[PDB]
Amino acid sequence: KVFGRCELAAAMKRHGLDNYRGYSLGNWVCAAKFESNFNTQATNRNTDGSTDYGILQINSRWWCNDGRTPGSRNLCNIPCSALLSSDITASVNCAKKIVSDGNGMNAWVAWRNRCKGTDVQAWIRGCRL
Repeated sequence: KVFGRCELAAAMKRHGLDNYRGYSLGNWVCAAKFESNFNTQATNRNTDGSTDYGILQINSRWWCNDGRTPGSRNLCNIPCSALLSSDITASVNCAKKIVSDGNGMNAWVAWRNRCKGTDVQAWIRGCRL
């Protein structure tokens, strides 16, 4: 499913992401925009053989099991395919563990390079939250 900007903002808010670990809602919407262009079905293969999955492009080397990333940990305890669902619950629950890991949202390259330090509030402007 390809989410609308405000539609995703509302879903993320409902799942407890607004201000989780100190990151305002605008940060999560910005990260999703640049990681997957709001598409739950996005996948991207990395040079190391791992693959990024879903709305928040969660990596198979540490977070989920895709059966083809040799020697990977499955820290969120879920198959990577679960992250491509139209229901963002699994992606949200796993993202919460990722962001608590120590590097915060810097774990997401697109957030660090395109969202960090920008006016993230613009991503939720106009939405009925």
